[PDB]
Amino acid sequence: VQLQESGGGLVQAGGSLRLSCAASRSIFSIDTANWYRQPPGMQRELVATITRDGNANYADSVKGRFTISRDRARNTVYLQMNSLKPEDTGVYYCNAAIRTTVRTSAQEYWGQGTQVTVSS
Amino acid sequence: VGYMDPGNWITSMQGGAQYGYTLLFVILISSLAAMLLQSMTVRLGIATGKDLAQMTRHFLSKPVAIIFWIIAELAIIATDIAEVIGSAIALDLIFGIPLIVGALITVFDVFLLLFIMRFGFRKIEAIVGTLIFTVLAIFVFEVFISSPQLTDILNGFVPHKEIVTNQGILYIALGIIGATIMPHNLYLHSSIVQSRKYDRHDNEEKAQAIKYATIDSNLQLSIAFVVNCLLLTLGAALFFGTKTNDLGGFYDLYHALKTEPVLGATLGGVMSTLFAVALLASGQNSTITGTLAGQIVMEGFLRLSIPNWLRRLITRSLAVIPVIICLIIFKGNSEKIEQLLVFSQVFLSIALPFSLIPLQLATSNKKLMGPFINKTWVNIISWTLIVILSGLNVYLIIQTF
Repeated sequence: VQLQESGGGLVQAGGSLRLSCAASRSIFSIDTANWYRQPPGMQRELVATITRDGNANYADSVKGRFTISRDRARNTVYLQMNSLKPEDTGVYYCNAAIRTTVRTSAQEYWGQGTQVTVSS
Repeated sequence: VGYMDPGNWITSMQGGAQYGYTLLFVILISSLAAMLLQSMTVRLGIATGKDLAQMTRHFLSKPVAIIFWIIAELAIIATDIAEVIGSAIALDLIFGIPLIVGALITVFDVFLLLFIMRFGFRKIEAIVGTLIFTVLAIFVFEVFISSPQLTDILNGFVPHKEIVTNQGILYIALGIIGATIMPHNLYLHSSIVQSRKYDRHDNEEKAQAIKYATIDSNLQLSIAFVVNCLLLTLGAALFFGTKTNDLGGFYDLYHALKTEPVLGATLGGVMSTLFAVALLASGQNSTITGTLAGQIVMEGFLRLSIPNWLRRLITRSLAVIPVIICLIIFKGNSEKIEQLLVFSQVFLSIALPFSLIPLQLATSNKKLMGPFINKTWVNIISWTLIVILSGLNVYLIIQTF
C-alpha cells in the first residue's frame, strides 16, 4: 500500500489548486493527515493538519487560504489552496496515518511529493 | 417501514459498535412494546369510528390540539430528516456527490419516484427485494465469520442498570425505542386498518379483522426485531472492542465491508456498493407511508386538506433545512450528520408520549370501545410503558441540560 498524491501543477498567482492524497489500495480509515511543503532553498514546513475528529490547523503563512479536509467516502485527504502566492511554490508531501482494516494498528505513511508552481 | 428505515440501522449498529450486546434488551422490550401498541391502534381503528388523530382532536380544544399536531408533524419531519440523511450518504458513497448537494437533490426525489413509476412497481420492488436480501446475506456472513459468543448475546438480552446510568447507552436506547415505535405508524395504522372487509356494526366481522391486522402487525414487527438484532451484532462484531472507538456509522460499515480480508477486494467493493444502493432504496420507500401518515395527522387534528404531493414537498423542504444547517456548521462532517440521524430517532422517543396517552384514554373508554376494550392487563403494561418512557425522556432532557 502506497500513498499517492495528485492535483498539483502550474498556476498563476491568484488562482487555486486542490491536492489529493489517496492510497494505492482500499483502506478503512485515514485517522490523521499532515500536508508538508518544501520551497526551493528552504526547510520542510508543516502546512496543514487534520485530525480524527475532523478539526484542522494550518500554518500562519497559509491560514485563511488553505483548507485540509477528509473525504471519508473515498478516504482521500484534500488540500484546497486558494489565493496562491509565488512563495507557495515548492514540493508538497502528504504524511498520513493509514489504518488498513478496522482492527489493524494505525501505521505511518509518507509519499513522493508533487510539484506546485505559482508563476508570476 | 421497520427494517427498511435507516434510523433503525444507525441506532442498532451504533449501539452494538459502541456498547456491545447491552442494548439488545432495549431492542426486545421495545419490539414487544410496539407489538402491543400497534395492536391497540388496530382496535381503536376498527372498534371506534375513525382513527387516532380525529379522536385526540375530538377530546381536545383547538389550541392544545394544534400543539399535539405540532408534535406529531415534527415527528414526521424527523423521520423525513432520517431518510434525507440516508439518501445523502448513499449518493456520497455511490456517485461522490457531497452531502450538501445530495440533501438539495432530495427535494426532487418525487420526480425521480415518478421516473421509477414508469418502470413498473413489481419489477423494481423485486430488484430492491433481491438487493435487501443480498445485503442481509452479507451481514449474516460477517457475523458468522466473526465467531460470536452466543452466551454473551443471550447475556445481552438480560437487562442492566447501566442502560440508565450513563448518557450514552440511554441516548442510543431512546434512539432505538423511537426508531422501533414510530409515532406516525400509530396514526397511519389506526386509519389504514379500517380499509379491511367488515360491516361497521357487525362485531365478529370486526374481531376477525383485528385478528388478521394483529397477526400481520406482529409478523412484520418480528422481522424488524430480528433485523435489528442482526445489525446490532454486526456493529458489535466489526467495531466493538476497538482501540480507536469507531462509532459504527454507515461509512464505517462501508469501508469495513470494502476492506474485509476474507471478503476480498473487488468482491468486498461489490458488497459495499450493494449496501449503499440498499441505503438509497431505504431512503426512497418510507416517503409514501410518511405522506399518508401526514395526511391522517393533518386532516385529523387541523381538519385541513391539501394534496399529497404538496405536503410531501413541504415536509421534505422542512426536513432538508436542519440537514443543510448541520452540514454548513460542521463543514460537512459525516459523523456529525450521522449524529443528527440518531437525534431524529431520539426526538421520536421525545414525541412518543403525546401519541401514547390519547391512545390509552380512547382505548380504555367503555362508551367509545364497547366490546373491544383494553383488558386491564393491557392497561397495566401500557400505563407502565408511558410512565417509564416519559420518565426516561424527562430524565435525559434534564441531565443533558
